[PDB]
Amino acid sequence: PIFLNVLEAIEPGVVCAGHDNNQPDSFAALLSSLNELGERQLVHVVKWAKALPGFRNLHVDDQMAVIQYSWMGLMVFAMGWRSFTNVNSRMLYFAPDLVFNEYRMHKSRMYSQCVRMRHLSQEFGWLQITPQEFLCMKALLLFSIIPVDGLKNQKFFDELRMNYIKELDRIIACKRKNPTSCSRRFYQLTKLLDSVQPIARELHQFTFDLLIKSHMVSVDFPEMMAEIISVQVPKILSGKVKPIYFHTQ
Ligand SMILES: Cc1ccc(OCCn2c(SCCC(=O)O)nc3ccccc32)cc1
Ligand SMILES: C[C@]12CC[C@H]3[C@@H](CCC4=CC(=O)CC[C@@]43C)[C@@H]1CC[C@@H]2O
Repeated sequence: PIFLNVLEAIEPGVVCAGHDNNQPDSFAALLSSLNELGERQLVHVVKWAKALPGFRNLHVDDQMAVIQYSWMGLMVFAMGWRSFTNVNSRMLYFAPDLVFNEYRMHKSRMYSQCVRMRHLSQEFGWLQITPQEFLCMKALLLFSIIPVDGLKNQKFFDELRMNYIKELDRIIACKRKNPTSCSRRFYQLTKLLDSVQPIARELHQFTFDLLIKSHMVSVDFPEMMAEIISVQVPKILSGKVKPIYFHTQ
């Protein structure tokens, strides 16, 4: 279990949003805080990603690019896990200082997106996902969205991604005998992983739209979130970068 040792070792800790819970739950303040949270989580994603097995093998610009495309899905997925483990998915556990109850979901003007995240969160319970399955799935999300005309070194990305797939299939297989079980489970998890993309994409639209009208609406975007949402997000919205699904939509 060397591969799991590593995933378990490099797993980031609690990251706080910095939200002043004394302030009244407004849109402006809810969204600026989610944005600061994003920026803070980004630092930890960079650090986690570079320590993943095989990751520095990728061309250096490709390293930056896969992080910059996939962050939304990584963070959304980890947030659902957190939500599942700390609050049985009843609310959205963005951070220990930024838990969204129903009121906050309405106030953030994202209610239907949060509903979709809460569903994603509950799949962890419905499927009885293990911490091992979770870590390997999250690692595979790093490798699940790319430009349609390839990366700088695509051949290396393809072998790497294949190895992560092999690893998740292992994590399922150290466990079971009579083999419809292992087939159903791999099916279940590839389906779950696919389900992160449409949600990620809603949040891409929303944050983009938000950044456009941000000065009109008193929502702050920190430097890195501003740059990524203006330079890389639109490549996704314009279909120059697309998720890699397991099953056709
Ligand atoms: C099917 C297969 C292929 C190679 C292999 O070797 C182990 C190396 N390895 C890598 S390097 C990925 C390719 C690249 O950087 O261009 N990443 C791994 C992740 C998990 C386990 C081994 C990994 C093993 C099997
Ligand atoms: C992108 C965004 C800020 C960062 C948020 C994102 C919602 C999903 C999310 C979950 C996290 O746990 C980290 C912060 C992020 C990544 C937010 C939706 C709109 C807002 O602008």
